[PDB]
Amino acid sequence: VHLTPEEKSAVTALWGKVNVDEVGGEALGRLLVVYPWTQRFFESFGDLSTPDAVMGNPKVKAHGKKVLGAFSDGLAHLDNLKGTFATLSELHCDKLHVDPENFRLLGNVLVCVLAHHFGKEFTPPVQAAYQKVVAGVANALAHKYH
Amino acid sequence: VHLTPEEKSAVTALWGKVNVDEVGGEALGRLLVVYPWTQRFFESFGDLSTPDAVMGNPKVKAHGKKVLGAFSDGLAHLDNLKGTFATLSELHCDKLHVDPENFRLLGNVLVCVLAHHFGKEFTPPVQAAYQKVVAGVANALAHKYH
Amino acid sequence: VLSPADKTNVKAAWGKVGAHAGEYGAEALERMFLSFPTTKTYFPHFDLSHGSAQVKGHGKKVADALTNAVAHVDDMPNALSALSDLHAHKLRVDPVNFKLLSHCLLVTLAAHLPAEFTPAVHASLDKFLASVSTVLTSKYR
Amino acid sequence: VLSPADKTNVKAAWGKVGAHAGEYGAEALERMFLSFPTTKTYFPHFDLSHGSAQVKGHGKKVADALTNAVAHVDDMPNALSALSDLHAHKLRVDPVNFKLLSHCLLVTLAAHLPAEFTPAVHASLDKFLASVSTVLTSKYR
Ligand code: HEM
Ligand code: HEM
Ligand code: HEM
Ligand code: HEM
Repeated sequence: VHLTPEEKSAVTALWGKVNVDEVGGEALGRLLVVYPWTQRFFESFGDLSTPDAVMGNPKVKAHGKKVLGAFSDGLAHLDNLKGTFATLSELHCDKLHVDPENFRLLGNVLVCVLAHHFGKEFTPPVQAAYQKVVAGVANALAHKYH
Repeated sequence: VHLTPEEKSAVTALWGKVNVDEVGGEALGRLLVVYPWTQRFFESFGDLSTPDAVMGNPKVKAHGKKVLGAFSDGLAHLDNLKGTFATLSELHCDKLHVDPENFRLLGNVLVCVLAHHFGKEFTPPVQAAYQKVVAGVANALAHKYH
Repeated sequence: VLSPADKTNVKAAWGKVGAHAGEYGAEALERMFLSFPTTKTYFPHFDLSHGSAQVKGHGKKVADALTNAVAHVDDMPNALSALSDLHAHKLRVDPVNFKLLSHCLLVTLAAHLPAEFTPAVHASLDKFLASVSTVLTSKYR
Repeated sequence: VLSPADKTNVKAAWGKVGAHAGEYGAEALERMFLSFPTTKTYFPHFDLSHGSAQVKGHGKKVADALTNAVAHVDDMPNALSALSDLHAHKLRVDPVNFKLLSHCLLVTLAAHLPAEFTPAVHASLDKFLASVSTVLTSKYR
């Protein structure tokens, strides 16, 4: 993955305004609601019975915070996403057997959350830069399948 | 991509029996018939109006021979598919803008052609080894998108 | 399959676009061209730069097709049949690309209608656009 | 959408499976488990090794479902509705996996019925299995 300096500036300027305690839970909760087969992997999380139950589930929020921290790490290492995500790839591919299409889906749910939270500031060029980021994260996470 | 020695043996033993003048045209022709949006890229090939027209089109056969030669090269370099496919990646991604899902589809059409031609010899373990091969070729061909 | 709640959710959310329909369709197209450059090759006769009158006009057509699908959500194969023939037979659009425009339509709605874009409505809109996409990719032959 | 020729082609090809239906369903499952190991995790209660009586029995069930879809090809959403509920609601099967089993069913038919597996019939069978897959992934909620 290829971000120009102007894209990197756009990406990191927005990211500095992200609430890192909340956005990862919003994205994970929306993944579980919008793509409900993904719930197969979260049986121990308890109540996922309704959108409100999912979004207010404290385990979704807490786990989402971990997910977002991994995205933050990718943002800090755009030129070595593979190294950055190696152990997470071993976990998600070799141990959990998550189909890697779902990595793309979660990246795109995060893009939708950023659009929702930033509104007109999430311009088409800013989105294009974030699509490069979430594509690179998904590809790195899927490395153990390649 | 990861082939064991027993998979490599299975793969190369079968490949030595492949008719290299015919199988690539059979796979490309079946791609154009089964996934007909792929015809968008072959307007200059002339008559693609029916399955018989496609399969007996001499330009399909000739172009298919080139495609299969690239697969043969990948088979000969399983531990550096990226280098092997670099210029083809630049062509198919940067110049032609082919969506990389179609690389997966053509690999799987080739698997179906091998099944058809080898019958009971195309055992489930032999198929599994060839799926690793066509996955690795598609991934290498898509490198310029990553 | 769209539930009764999905149909209500999509109508209600889309209802809030009002005079901005064309504009949001145009914005989604721009988002797609910028984020997924492979899609540009279908429009060699358009300039795809910002403020393009051709993208603005096409966005009104895309929005009109989506309103048709909302208005005839129980008969979508029939409502979109001509468009399905066009995209598959004449235009040969790769089915992958419908997922890309659908995502960009979701992003555009999220960027303009934050009160409407709740997790439940997001899910309904995703199912709706996936159903539109299934119809528009149903005619390859 | 399946044309009249696609329906004829699928019936005719599947017609040649005869007493081997169960066996070919079982073989396709084995092909899927070996080629796409992520799919194995849905069957922790089965042994997936060659000659497994559990895979043999499941292959007969998969084949029976496909014959139902052939026999009711004009009403497939209805014919497969219970199975669609099972795969989405209870089993939470990832939609990607239907593409993998569909490919393995094509490979199995090609390996056994070479005279039937012409390019036109291949195309019809692919469209048929994609339609089955669309129905079986239509109920997520
Ligand atoms: C872009 C995509 C994703 C990112 C960056 C990501 C990130 C992470 C992180 C940082 C962890 C915690 C690892 C820890 O405890 O050391 C995690 C755990 C896990 N993730 Fe993800 N994830 C991704 C996608 C997904 C998807 C798509 C699924 C399933 C649908 C999933 C399922 C899991 C599960 C079940 C665990 C818990 C594993 C355990 O504690 O044993 N992940 N993920
Ligand atoms: C696994 C996948 C594929 C392999 C290995 C492959 C291989 C090749 C080869 C070896 C060439 C000839 C390059 C030459 O003249 O130097 C070629 C040309 C081309 N391929 Fe593919 N291909 C793949 C997939 C596809 C797909 C999926 C499409 C479109 C649906 C496509 C479209 C093209 C076109 C249009 C050309 C002609 C380019 C030109 O002469 O300007 N290829 N491909
Ligand atoms: C939500 C999905 C989509 C909708 C509702 C939609 C809608 C429409 C509409 C209403 C037209 C005009 C039809 C004429 O004038 O009868 C059209 C044209 C067309 N669409 Fe789409 N479309 C969709 C997705 C796509 C995708 C994904 C692509 C390609 C990336 C695409 C490429 C085209 C092209 C190239 C034209 C013709 C442009 C003219 O040649 O000038 N469409 N579409
Ligand atoms: C062509 C596509 C498919 C067909 C026709 C099909 C058919 C069936 C049938 C008929 C049953 C038995 C239903 C019971 O006993 O009512 C079943 C069960 C099931 N299927 Fe599928 N299936 C398909 C694809 C898949 C896929 C892709 C997967 C996962 C990779 C899957 C996983 C399962 C599981 C896990 C069961 C239950 C097994 C039991 O818990 O013991 N199916 N399927």
